This record gives sequence, C-alpha cells and structure tokens, in this order.
Amino acid sequence: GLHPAVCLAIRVNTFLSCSQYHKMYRTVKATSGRQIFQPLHTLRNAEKELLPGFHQFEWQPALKNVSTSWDVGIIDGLSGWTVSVDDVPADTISRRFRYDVALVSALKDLEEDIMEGLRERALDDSMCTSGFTVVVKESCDGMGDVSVPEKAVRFSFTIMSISIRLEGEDDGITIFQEQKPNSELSCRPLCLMFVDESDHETLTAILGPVVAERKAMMESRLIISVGGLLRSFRFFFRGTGYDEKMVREMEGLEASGSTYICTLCDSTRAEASQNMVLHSITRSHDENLERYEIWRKNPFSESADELRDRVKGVSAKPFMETQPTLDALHCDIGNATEFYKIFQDEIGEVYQKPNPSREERRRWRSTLDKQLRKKMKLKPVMRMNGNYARRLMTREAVEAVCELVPSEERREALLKLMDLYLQMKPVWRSTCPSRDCPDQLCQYSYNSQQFADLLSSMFKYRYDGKITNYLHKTLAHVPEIVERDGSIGAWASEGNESGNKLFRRFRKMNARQSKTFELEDILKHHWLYTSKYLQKFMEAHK
Amino acid sequence: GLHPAVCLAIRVNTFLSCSQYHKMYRTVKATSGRQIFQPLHTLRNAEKELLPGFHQFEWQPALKNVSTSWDVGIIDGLSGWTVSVDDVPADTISRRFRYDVALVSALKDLEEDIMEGLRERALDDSMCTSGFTVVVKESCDGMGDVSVPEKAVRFSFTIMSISIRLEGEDDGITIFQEQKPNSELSCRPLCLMFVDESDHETLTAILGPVVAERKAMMESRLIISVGGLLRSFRFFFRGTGYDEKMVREMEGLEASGSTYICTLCDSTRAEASQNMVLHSITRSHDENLERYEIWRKNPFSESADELRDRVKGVSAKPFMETQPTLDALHCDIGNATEFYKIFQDEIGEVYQKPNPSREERRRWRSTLDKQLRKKMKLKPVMRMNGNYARRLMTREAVEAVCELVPSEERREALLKLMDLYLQMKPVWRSTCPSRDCPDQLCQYSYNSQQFADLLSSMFKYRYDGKITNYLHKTLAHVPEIVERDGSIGAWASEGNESGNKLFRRFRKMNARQSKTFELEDILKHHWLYTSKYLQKFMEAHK
Amino acid sequence: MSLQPLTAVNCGSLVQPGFSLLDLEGDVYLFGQKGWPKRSCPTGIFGVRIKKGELKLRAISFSNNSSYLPPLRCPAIAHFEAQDGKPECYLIHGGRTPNNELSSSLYMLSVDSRGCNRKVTLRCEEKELVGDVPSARYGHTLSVINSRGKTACVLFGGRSYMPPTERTTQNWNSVVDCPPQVYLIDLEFGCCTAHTLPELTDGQSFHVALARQDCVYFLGGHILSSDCRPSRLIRLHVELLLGSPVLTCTILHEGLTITSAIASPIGYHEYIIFGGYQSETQKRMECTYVGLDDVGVHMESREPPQWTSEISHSRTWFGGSLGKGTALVAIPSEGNPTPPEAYHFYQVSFQ
Amino acid sequence: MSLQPLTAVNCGSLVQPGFSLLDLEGDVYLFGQKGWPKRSCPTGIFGVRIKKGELKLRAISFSNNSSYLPPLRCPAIAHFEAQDGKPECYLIHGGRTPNNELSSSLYMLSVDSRGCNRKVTLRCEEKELVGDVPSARYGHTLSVINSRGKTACVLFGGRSYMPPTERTTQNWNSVVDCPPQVYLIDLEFGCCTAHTLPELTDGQSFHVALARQDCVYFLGGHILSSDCRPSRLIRLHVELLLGSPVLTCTILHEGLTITSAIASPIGYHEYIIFGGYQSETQKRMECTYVGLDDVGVHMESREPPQWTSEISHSRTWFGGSLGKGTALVAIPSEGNPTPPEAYHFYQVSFQ
DNA sequence: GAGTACTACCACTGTGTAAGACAGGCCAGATC
DNA sequence: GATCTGGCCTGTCTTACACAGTGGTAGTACTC
DNA sequence: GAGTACTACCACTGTGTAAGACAGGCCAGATC
DNA sequence: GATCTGGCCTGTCTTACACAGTGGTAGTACTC
Ligand SMILES: [Ca+2]
Ligand SMILES: [Ca+2]
Ligand SMILES: [Ca+2]
Ligand SMILES: [Ca+2]
Ligand SMILES: [Zn+2]
Ligand SMILES: [Zn+2]
Repeated sequence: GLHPAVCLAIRVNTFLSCSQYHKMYRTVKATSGRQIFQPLHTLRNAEKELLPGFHQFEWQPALKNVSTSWDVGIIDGLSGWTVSVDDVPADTISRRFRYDVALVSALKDLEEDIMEGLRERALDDSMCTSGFTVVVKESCDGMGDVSVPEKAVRFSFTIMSISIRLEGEDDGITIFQEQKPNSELSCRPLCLMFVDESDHETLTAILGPVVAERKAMMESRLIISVGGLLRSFRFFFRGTGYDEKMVREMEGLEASGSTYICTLCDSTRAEASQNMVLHSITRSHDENLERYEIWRKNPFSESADELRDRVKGVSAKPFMETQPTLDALHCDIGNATEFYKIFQDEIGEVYQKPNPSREERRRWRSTLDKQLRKKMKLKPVMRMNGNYARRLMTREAVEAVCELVPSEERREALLKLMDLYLQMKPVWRSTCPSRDCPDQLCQYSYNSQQFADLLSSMFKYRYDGKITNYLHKTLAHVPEIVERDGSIGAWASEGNESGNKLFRRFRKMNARQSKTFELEDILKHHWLYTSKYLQKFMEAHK
Repeated sequence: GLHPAVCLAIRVNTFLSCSQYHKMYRTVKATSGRQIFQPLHTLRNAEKELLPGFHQFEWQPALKNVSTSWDVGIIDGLSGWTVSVDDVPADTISRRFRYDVALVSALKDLEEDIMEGLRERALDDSMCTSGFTVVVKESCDGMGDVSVPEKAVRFSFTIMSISIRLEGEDDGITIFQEQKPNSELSCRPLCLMFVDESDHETLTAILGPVVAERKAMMESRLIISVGGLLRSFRFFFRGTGYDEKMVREMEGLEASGSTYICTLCDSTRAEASQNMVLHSITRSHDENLERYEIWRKNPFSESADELRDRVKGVSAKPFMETQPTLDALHCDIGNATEFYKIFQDEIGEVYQKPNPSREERRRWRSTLDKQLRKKMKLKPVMRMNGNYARRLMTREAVEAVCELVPSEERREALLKLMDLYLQMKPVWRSTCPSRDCPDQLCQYSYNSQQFADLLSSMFKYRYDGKITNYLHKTLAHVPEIVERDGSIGAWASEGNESGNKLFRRFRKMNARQSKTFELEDILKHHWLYTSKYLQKFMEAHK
Repeated sequence: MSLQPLTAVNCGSLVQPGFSLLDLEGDVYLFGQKGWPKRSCPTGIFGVRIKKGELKLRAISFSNNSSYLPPLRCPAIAHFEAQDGKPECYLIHGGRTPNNELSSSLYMLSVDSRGCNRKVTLRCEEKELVGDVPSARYGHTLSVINSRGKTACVLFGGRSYMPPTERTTQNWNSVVDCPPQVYLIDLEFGCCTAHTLPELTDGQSFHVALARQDCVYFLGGHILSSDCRPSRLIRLHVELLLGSPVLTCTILHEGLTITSAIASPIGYHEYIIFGGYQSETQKRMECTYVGLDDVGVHMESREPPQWTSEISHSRTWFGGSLGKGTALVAIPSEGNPTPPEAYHFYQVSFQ
Repeated sequence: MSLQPLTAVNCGSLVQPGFSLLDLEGDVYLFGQKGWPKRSCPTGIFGVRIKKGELKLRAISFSNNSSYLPPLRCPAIAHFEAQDGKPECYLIHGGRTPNNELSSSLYMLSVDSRGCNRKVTLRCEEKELVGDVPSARYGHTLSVINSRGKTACVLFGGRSYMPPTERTTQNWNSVVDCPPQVYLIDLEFGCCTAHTLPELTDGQSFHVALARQDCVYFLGGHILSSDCRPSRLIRLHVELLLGSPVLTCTILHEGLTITSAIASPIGYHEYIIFGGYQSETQKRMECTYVGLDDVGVHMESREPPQWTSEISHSRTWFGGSLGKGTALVAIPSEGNPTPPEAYHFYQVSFQ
C-alpha cells in the first residue's frame, strides 16, 4: 500500500489522464491484488489539501479592497466584467487564483521547510512567531504557437527566500533560501490568459485586480497557523521575471530600439558609445509616475522634443512596479546573437570593405555555419535558444572561427575579447556571485573597462553611435546592481519561460478540450506540478 | 512482484514513454519498495518473444521467391530500391515486417486459444496436427492529417477464424472464431508508408513484394511448433477491408461515379435504376485479368467506346486479388448521407419545384440542422462519421423531420421508407446474420423489393437515371453475398479505420521524431498493442 | 444614403471599437487608439484623409503651450462652436485611459495654426475643475447651451466603477451606473454645479444627447440596473439665472430604443442617426432622420442602404461621423490567418 | 540558345519524371502519364500545344484496328522514318508499366488520319516478337539502321529486375544490368536475333544511342556494377548479309560522361545534348552540340543559357525534346502548401 | 566478480520571422 | 513657373519567437 | 446498510473539403 | 462569307476526408 499523496504525485508528474491511470490501476489490481495504487476519487479528495483555497488565514489590518473569504479557489479572470454589448467586449478567456490565497497555499506547503530551517538554526519555535520576512519573485511572459498563434500570457511567482528579523537588535536570519531558483519545479503559476503581450488594453483589464492586490499586501501582515501557532509574515516583492520588452511596455518607456536605451539610466544611445561604463542607477517606479505627470501637464510649455528629453522617455503612465534589474538568460541570448553577427561580419572583411551587400552577408553566414558544423558539430538555428547560446560562447568555437579570419590581430583581438567575456560572464550568470565567484565580482569593473576600451579601439567601425541594450547594461550597470541586491541570475525569467514548456505538454494531453475549462485544467495541473510537498514524494531520498 | 509481461503491457497499453514509465518506476520503488514494476531493460528483453522474428517455422514446399530465414524483424519497405538518381527516385519512407513472419507470430500468439479450442471441442491434440485452416482478413486504407497532410497508408490484417478439417470424411470443425472482429485490438498492422492512396506508382512499388508473397503462400503449407508438436497450416485469404475507391483503383476499374457502378455486376448506372434488384455476381479477379487482355490486344478492332463496353469497364490491369464484397461501415455512411440529402430536399419542395437553387438548398440544410438540434440534440458535422450515421438512422429523427414536410403522404411515405430500412439494416450490419437475425435474412429479398418499388413510385423525380453505388449493392446483391460468405459486417474495414485513430496517438507521443525511425517505432508499438497475449493481461478476468 | 466599402491601406492596428471623431475646421481627426502613443506619433491624435476609397492617416502635432493627452477610449465629446473668445473648441471628458483607469480631468482641444504645407497644429488646455466636480466616468454625454447669452455645458449619464470602498478584486471590471445628476460646467471659470432631478430616477449610459439653444433632448440610452432599454425621450430646459442655473425637465412620450449611435449632422440643427444596437443581440439596421425645432423633435425613417452581407452578419460594429451627413463605420473581420487588418471599413453618405 | 519559363495552365498532375516525347508530323505528343488512363482520356496519349508561354494538353484518340496501350515509364523510343511501306512510325519497347511491371511487348505507333477539326488519330500495332526475344527491361535503347537496302532495328543496354529465381521479396525493387547483348529486330517479320560482342563487356543503362545509315554511336551511359560513368564512346557498324547480319564494334577514345540526356535534333544528322547528370550529386549544366558524319562524331560545347536559380538549385530534373532544336525541361517544385503543380516547366531553344 | 540499473550519452525537427525607431531618400504638391 | 517641405518609403537595427523530449546505446555507478 | 468503485453519462472541437465522370453549353476556329 | 465541331468549361454528382478522448458527474453495480 502507498500513501494517496504519493500516487497523486505519480499521476501528475508522469502526465496521465484519469482514464489511462484508471486502466493501469485496475490492471495492476487484478494481477497481484492487493491494491497498490489508490483509485481516482480518493486522489480528487487527496489534492484538495494542495490546491489554493483550503487553509484558513487572516490579515492584520484587513486587506484594502480585498474580500475576507479565505476558501476561494479558481476564479475566471474577467473579475465581473459586465458583458453588455455596447461596452468593449468581454472576449478574453482568463483564469486565475486570487493572489493572496495562492500565496498562503505556497507558504503552508513550505511549512515543513520553514520549521526545519528553524530547528536547524537552533532557533526556538514557540518564540519567534512574529517577524518572518518572505521575498517573492513575480514573473510574466507571453507565449506563442499553441496550436493564428492564439498566444498565451502566464503570470507566475516563486518563493525565493524566507528569513527572520524578530525580535529586534538584528536585521535578518535567513532560514530558507532557494537552492535552484531557475527551475520550473519552483515557478508557481498564478494566472493564465489568451492574450497578446502587445495590446495593453486586455492585459491591463485582466491584470488590474492582481496589481491592486499586490499593492494592498505591502502594508498588512499575514497571519497563518504554521506549526501549531498563529504567526505573522510580511512581504517584499521584487519584480524581475520580465524580459526587457515587457519592462518597457509596463514602465511607460518606448520600445525598444529607442533613443532611450537603458531601463536603469538616462543615457541616450549615441551617448552610450562614448562612455560605455559610467552610469548611475536613477530610474524608479515613483519617478516614472512623477515624470509622466510632467508629460501630461507640460508645466513649462515646451515642444514635443524638448518635453521628451525633459522626461527622458517617460511618455506613458507606468502601470506596474518592476524591480529595476536585468534578466540573465536574455542577456546571454543578446550577447550570443551579437557575437554571432560579429563573427559573420569578420569572416567577410568589413573593416576593409566598410559597406557590404546583403548577399555577401548571406555568403558569410552560410560559411560560418558550415565551419561550425565541421568542427564543433553544431547545426544552424532559426532562432537563438539557451543551449545554442551556451555552446556558442565557448573558447573553441571562437577558435574554430578564427581559422577563417586572416589578419591575426583581428584574431588575437577577438580571442582577447572572448576570454575577457568568459572572465566576466560568471558574475552575472551566478546564482550567488559574492560566494561562488568573488574575485570576478571584484575584478568586474576592471574586466569590463578593458572590454569596452577594446571595442572602442578595434571595432569603432561598428559601435560609433549604436550599441545593443544588453551590452549597455552588462558594461555600465552590473557592479552596482549586484552590490544593491546580492545576486543576478537568481532572479531571471528562465524558470517562467521554462514553465511554458510544461504549459505546452498539458495543453495537449490534459485538455478539456474547451476554452471555458482548458485554463481551469492547465492551471490545476500546473499548480500540483510545483508544490514542494509532492516533489519530495518525487525524489524520495532520490 | 509483477510478471514482466504484465508490466510491459501496462506500459504499452497506457501510452507511456520510457522516461515517464521510468520516473514512475523509480518513484514507486523508493517509496514502499519492494520493487513492484520491472525496470526498462527487462521489458525491452521481455517482448522479443512477442515481436515478429522470434519463433522458428518452415514451409513445405519451400516458398517461391521468398527467403528461408525465419528470424527477420522490421525491414524498411523499399525492399532494395537501387538509389541511382537517373531512375525514379527512392523518396518513399516505408517500413514493414515480412508477411509470413508476422503470420507465424500471430499464430504462436494464438497458441493458447487454438489449444483451448481443441480441448473444448473434446478433440484430441497429439492427433489432428495436420489439417488446420486459418482465414485471414487483410485490409488497407489511406489516412490524412498527421501534422500538407503527409497522408499515410496502413496495410494491416486480422486473423478471423481457425477451423480443422483433418482427417477426412468432413469439411471442417471450427475451433476458433473471432467474437469481436471489428475492434482495433484485433487488427494487426503489417506495413506503413508515407504515401497517397492515389499515386498508383509508389503504392505498387512498395506493395509489390507483399502481393508476391501472398501469391506465394496460397499453395504451400506452413509448419509451426505449436503445443509441443509440429503442425501443418493452410491459408485462405479474403481481401475485404477496402473502401470502394480503393477496390476500383486496385481492380482496374474507373473511379468512381463511372458508367460502371457495381464492383460485382455488369449493370450500367441508368440500367440499375430500372432494375434495382435483379443482378447476379459475375466479376472475379481472373476475369478482370482476361478482360484487360481484351482491352490491350483489341482482337476484334472496335472503337474506344465499343471496346470499353465489350470489356465492361476493365481498362487497367488488375494488380491485387480482392474478395468481391462490400463494406458495412461505408455502406452505413453512404445511406446516411443519402437520407440526409433526401430530407434536405423534402423540407424544401422539389417534387413540386423540380429545379431549385443552391441557396435554397442551403436554407433547407440550415433549417434541417436547426430542427435536428431542437429535438434529438445533435450538432451539425463537416463530414459524416460513424456515430452521427448511427444516430441519424433512427425512427425518432425521421419523426422529428417529418414535422417540417407538410403533405402527410410524403410523410407517411418516408416513414414507411425509413422503417423498411430499419427492417433490413441488421442483415448487413450483423457480425453473423444467419444466427443473430435469421428472419430478416430470409425476408431480405421481399423487404428490399418493396424498398426499390417505393423509390420507383414516390421518388421518380430523383432516381430517374442516377443511383448511388451502395444503394445498388444493398438492393441487388446482399442476399447472394451473405449466402456465399456466411456473414457481412464481420469483414468490414471499420476496425482498420479505427486503428488509424491509434496511429495518430503514437505519432504524437512515441515518435523518434524522425522519418527514418518514426515508422519503426509506430510499427513496434502498434504490433504490441494488438497481440492477444498482452490483452489478456489487460483484462485479467475483467 | 449610399454606403461604399473603403479599404484602409497602411496602419490599421491603431483603431479600437470605442474611438472618437472630431470635425475641426472641415478636417476630420481620429482620436483615441489602441495602446499608448507610439513614437511614430507621440501625440496620439491622427488626421483622417479620405481619397479614392482609401483611408489614410497622418500624424498631427501639438503646440508648445499645449498639454499632452492620454488616448481616452469612450470619452464624452462636445463640439464647442465658433464664438468668443477663441473658436472653435472641442471639450473632452473623460472617457477611459489606455491603461484601464477612468479619466477625472477635462480637456479643451482647439485648432491653433496653419500651414505651412497643409500642416495643422492643435492644442490641448487641461481645464481645471472646481466644484462639485463630476466623478470619473465614461459613456456619458456633454453638450453646450446658451442662455441670455452666457454659455455653459451640461453633463449627464454614464457608467463608472463601483465606489472605491465596495470595489473588490472580483468586482474590478464590474460597472454600475453613476447617480443620475446633471453637471453644469462653466468653462471659464472652471466652476461645476451638480443638480438632482425628481424625474431622472436612474442613470443611463451610451445615450445620445442633442442640445440646441438651451434645450437638450436625451434620446434612448441603456439602463443597466434593469437592463431595460427605455424608448422614452427626456427633454430638459435650463436657464442660467444670476447666479443659480435653474433647470426644469420633462419626460416626453416616445423617443427611440437605441444605444451607442452615430449622429451625423447634415443641416443646421438636423441629424441622422446611424444606429448602434436595439436589443442585446440585434443591432439597429435602419437609419433615422432627426430634425429638431422649438416645438420639439421630429423624426422620420429614411430607407437604409442595402447592407452588404458582411456588415449584416457581424456580431458587433461601431463607427462615427465624418460630419456633414457622411460617416465612417467599422466591422470586425474574421479570417485565418488573421488579416491582421482587424476591421473592414465602410463610408456612408446622405443623399 | 534561350530558355523561357512556361506555366502549364491546367492538368498539372498528368506528368511524371520518366516520360517520352514523340515528334509525329510536326505535332508533338506526350506519352507515359502518372497512373492508369483516367476517362478524361481513355487512350493515355496526349497532344502537346505550346502557345503564349502556356502548355496545353489535348486528348488524342485511336483508330478502330488499334491496340490500346499501357503508360510505359522509361521506354525505349525509335523514330521510324518515312519509307515503305507505311510512314512514319515510332517503335516503343518496353519501358515500365504504371503498375511497376516491365514491358515484354513491342508497339508500333503511327499516324493514321486527319482531320476533321485539327483532329489526329494515331494507331498502335502490337508487333509480335519471334526469337531470341529480348527480355523485359527499361532505360535501354532502340535505333534504326539501313544496309543494302534493308532496314533493321538495333536494341542494346538497359536495367532489369534480378532473374525470377533469385528475386526475393527483399530484393524486389533491386535492379541489375542485363547481359550486354545486342538485338536485331527486323520489323517484318518479327524476327529477333541476339549477338554477343567481345568489346561489350558490361551492360549499361540510361545512355543515348545515335544511329545513322548502318553505324550507331553510343554515348556515355551509367554502369551499375562498377558505379562509374564511362566516358568511352562506343561505335558499332552492322551489315545485313543474308542470312546472318554481321556486326562489328570498336571502342572510341573519348566520348562524354553523361546519363539520361535530352537529344534534340536540329540538323540533318546533327543533335544537341541538353544534359542529364554528370556525377551522382551534380547534374550536367552545359549544353553540347554533336554533329556526326562518316569520319565520325564531332563535338563542341556551346555556351548554355543562364540557368535560373530555380533550375540551378533543384535536386533532380528531367524533360525532353520538342524537336527541331527545341526542348521541354521540368523541375520539381517545393512549396507549402503543395502548389499542387508539382513541376515548374521551361522551354529551351537553339539559336 | 560481475551483472544491474541508472543515468547520461546521441539524432533530431527545422534552417523565418513578428512589430517598431529611426536615418535617410525623396517626392506631391502646394504655395510662393 | 522654383521651392521646399511635410510626409511617404525603404531600408536598417533591435527587440522577442520557435527546439524537446523520445527512442535507443552505452558508459558507468554500483552492487547480489 | 450504506459507501466504493466502476462504469457510463455529458461538453465539446469544428460547422470545407479533395479528386473525378459525365451532361450539357458552348464557342474557336478552321474548313468549306 | 456559314458550319460545325472538336474541344474547353461549368456545373453537378459521387466517391473519400476530419471528431476523440478528456476532464468532470453521477447513476449504478455492488459490496465491507
Ligand atoms: Ca520567450
Ligand atoms: Ca478513411
Ligand atoms: Ca520576450
Ligand atoms: Ca476511402
Ligand atoms: Zn544605463
Ligand atoms: Zn450489381
């Protein structure tokens, strides 16, 4: 006999229907039975402890314009959209958990690990039930091709760390910290929609409640029966799982090959060729709000362009607080597509032939891809993905490319370039840089300095007035970000985008299939898929 | 502990990848272990008793131009296509077993049931090892939409019955007969291709060996070690799982709304409106061969049309023996689409308004579909499928339609029509009519007589010179076919088309995915999917 | 009364069912659009050019003293007519932001200068409101009235979100009708007054309101509490007395069961109603001439043009008046792949 | 030499890579279609009409005394030229059936009567063979020779299936070269003789054979035993002495490494070779003029037309001569969805 | 000691897009 | 009739999007 | 006696095609 | 210049092609 939880997890984690699992259950039950698996209806009853809407909690003070019911499950995302025909239509199909309920679910699921974190720090448990601090990574991304694409947006969050500040004289004793923050298996879905990223009208209509509730939770303290005792939690949100496109869309910036390039600085694009490394972090959500009011009222009666430059590119009203940070994965893909282009433009020579054709660009791409296929055994890709970018930023792929550029200063140059890049990639790819690559963390300014200056010198034919955004961020902003927050790569969107992969599997084998239900099903199955408690049943001491 | 066979079947029958099954095996093995499931490699080792190419057999006399090796497994179907570029290309991707090997596999799989049929008829077993007769139903169909369609053809066979004639003074003691001949789970695939039905050039190049082997096996006797003893089998093939398009294509007839309508008779289309019920079966494979000889040599020097008429529509050289019969399922679909049209032309008035528009026909279709939705709660279908056709030929759907035709003479007419049809549908839909519905078999001539004559009378406006092929077959040929071959519906291609549904499943989840391998994989899993021995492990006393 | 299908050549992603058409100095300006203003057009207001069956859009600019201006979605829209001091404006209040807020500010939008090369500059003065201000709402209506001979501006109807105390994150997109008060906005100064009416028992939204020379006729709205569509017609008569604007009202016997209409002006005080929707499933397909005098309103069916099959089988539709008895209408379009031209366009014309 | 892309307006599906073009009396006839003969055309032979950059196909009919005729796929094709008794025929033997059997019968295909209205009728006489008959084969070749002054017909080369005793159902589509004999077919009577040649050590297939006035020049074939494309040109010289047609042969120094070519005739005994394939991966892209006299064959590169990118990046290609220095070429086409026009067509022309 | 099981190796689809900012080119066209 | 200029165009640059997850093979942990 | 499990109920995509024979309409076009 | 006729066209008819297979609900076998 197995515990019903274990078999629930067996059914979620191996992608089985009800009817397939049942066929197997009756089969293994009539040969050698003795019942091994549980029947279906006792897993439907077993899970209701794991979905959102089961534990009782309460906030103090009460939540502002949030209801006091604590047992709500899966709602439809329209949030009471009155469906008259004269208003803008209610075409959207969306489903969601009510944010705080799913929070309290994910905490009651990490109740084992907060308790053993308490016991392991040799901290007492009847005391210190008042001052817990959870740090929550939220994350949102659109997603195409779910056979028109009928694209999907999938807003999720992940519990990053939970530390303790009670009772006083200190600042915080970390109790838990996420060992694998970029995994799917720690990226919990909160809300799904059949929406395009781009139409800000539907995204804000569905996500308006969610941000209202987040804004409502930053003041109150949560109260949970955790370990027998009622205890008090407070929350800090770090919005970091946004690719850059979306950060600009939702911070009122203009997208994305603009004159205003940095999300963190005020420097123009050409001004960030001259000075590649000297920029302080200035932008904040509340200053975007103040500058947008500069834009609306125009209190000094300036023209379109004097206004745009007075406000450094805030022409839209910010609608979502976002942590001013970077995304490790998309930084990788940008730098890989940049280096791929640089190699393509170095096989053919374009520091001699300063303006080349399109068809010689195609010749050079084909010869680069053939060369990278003969040694290094790579195929060509439609679009840069993570594995290709990882394999592409190696010493020996550069070394197999350098065999085609003839001048051995271009060669030794870009070998110096690549090895500089490898000397500084681990500071922004690390899950924690200060512990796992500390000398690179302190050598970062010097390393990036020489990288910038070598681009200035031996590539000025390319970077006279135009730089890619990630290159800007990676060269001017990394030391200051990682000193303020502690880590990079830990906060990436990877886990979210990786979760889209899962989302695809569920859409096929577990569809209703109907729009009114397909999200309620993907959503339930995805939420089970992530609860730690069923993942320990998954590992079972490995 | 479970037997490795049982768990192999658990993994095939519930649609699980190696890595999904493994995740569950390791999971249920570290909670509560004691190993319940077998590991993967012992299932890989467990099945080679069940795939083709395992048991030793031999033919007497040896097989004509068939090799003597008995341990051959999965071949690629090109059969040694020399891949010069100047010849027609070897573009086709195809896979197949080797006909006789899969035959001997299917018999060694029915070893238990032949022996139990021997003991249950109280027949001795060390005697009677020479006179066995197996009746094999083979079956071929094309198949679209496997995401251009990249259509597929899937040539399969099914063991229908096995009887005994040894030793003399008798004709045959049936020992096994198929209780459920139209199921998938008794339809064993033999060969797969990425081919269109229509291009006769690739189909004959891949299927040429197969027909050569079939033609080679009708003379010899097989020799198999079954129940400890070497015993002798003979074979009779009945090619019946072909829809009509295919039978015409494969018998040298012209397709399909020709002037020669019947596959079994010589009557012209117009001549099969005057005489609806009086036609004898004349056509045979060998007469097609000698009429094609008439066509090619033209020994009496007549014109195109006089020659076509001399030869009754044999203008192509027949390439495959096919049993001259009908397909119960496709007969259903033809008669349902016919009655759907007749209703459409009775809601609107036609025997009054002898020529209507297409847009009146569209009005009438919409109103018919609305009526059938209000009562009978059916939705409208793009195309007729088996469930719709079954539900459509009910008394109460006619009864809900008759509420829209105004004259209660047309009304009571087509009520008499439908109930006649229901009085004679079970003779051709039955798995065995002579035992299960014998009086309709006796009353069939009379019932069809009155059906024909009521069409002659009250529908002359529709059937002056034009009749559908199935209506012809069902009205002129059913008594003689079911007298000669014992049953109808038992030989349909429905079970084959039903296995196309399975083909789809495997392509989605058990793919390599690559063309060179995808067929070797679909083919292995489909063959396992059907072997009786794993289905008894599936039911295990229910 | 002819409709001819147009085709919008380039730029069609910049139009959404609720938008506004402003007729300024013979030139027609599209206002409100999907999204925040792109940087192809950092102002968000477009000039409409109809030529040879083509719809072309041109980026308008502002002045230096002008305030910029979010793309309101179903705002209330007042043709301020040419008089003293500066003709000839266009009051906008308040509509719904592109980020779904509701606007609580009043904008006066005028023409400012020309050319050089058929270039026009507009301007926006954000008019500050002191009251008694009206609450942020949308689908309401604004009209201008003249009495002896001061000019004021009457505002009535509309939907809003539920009050911020009862508004819940499962109510967040729910709407309720705002209380049925009328607002007198004088436009200099920015003084607003609210007046309650014994006869105006319940709020309504998406109605047309037509004013002439101090009398306003409110035609058929949509009431959302009872989901009824009243066919009655309201006529209210103001007079701006020193210095309290007395305000009377009457229910007139029969008006018109429409919602969300297109009122093109053809004559001096004569319009044509192009039809939004009659019932929740069935859009109003017939045109109606509405002349109005000092006896009251008069009203006659004209016969509608032959609606194409395409504009007949659409589920929804919207559009607006290019003025002078000509209007633009739009139909959602269905194709696979997406066209991605989301809307087919027609041009309708009177006589 | 110019190439101009055609487009085949209708009936795209009735053409397959191995097919034949017979030039009869100025009119060109396509022969050997995919499939058995549909009833659009129960004869299976089509008339080719080129106009306006369009390819049009017209159903030809037969006579009453004619035998009908399966669609051979790569048959051997002999222009019997106008002499006594009945001009001017076209010998076909034997190619490959639409149901992939190999043809063991010989068909004489002549013109018979016209009109009325540009109607032509052909006829087929199935000619019976008495020998020493040749085995069913394909890709071989047939030519006509005149010696003092009788006319005979020489047949040599080709592929076949493995002998019926070693043909296995895993060898079924495997081919081997048939023994390198030559066959003298006299055309009345149906007397065939087989002759073995010390110089002809191995069979070959898909070669071009050109004959003139009792000498035949075999140009580059493909040999499948050794997977080489020999460039050695063969020249054999017959003479019909009653009763034994004595037959000599020489290997000439250098010919041409081609396979599966297009030989259009332009002159009296002068052809142009449009090219099949040089190596297994690389199709022969240059044209070659081949004049032949009684000294021997002479041979010169002309410069080829500028092959479009489309006919340059195809993997395979085929086609045939519309005669008189004009030919038709075909390229497989790739698109999604399928066009379903499977082949793009070009018309090539000399001078 | 080997023989088991596990887990990591490989082959592989398909080899383009989709919107948008901005530079620059330049031209309708309308006034001067 | 000359300008020129505001606006259309074209190309180019930049930011995302698809491509996992499945069979078989085999080294390798690893252990009866 | 109920309470378990099993098995059958319902919702539901999407609401057209793809080839071909033959009748008939008819017209290029070429001869008479 | 008249025919008419063989050939193109158009529509119509007939033969196949997708739509299972998955959650949830609940009667119901059926039994601790
Ligand atoms: Ca992404
Ligand atoms: Ca089928
Ligand atoms: Ca993105
Ligand atoms: Ca079929
Ligand atoms: Zn910066
Ligand atoms: Zn018949």
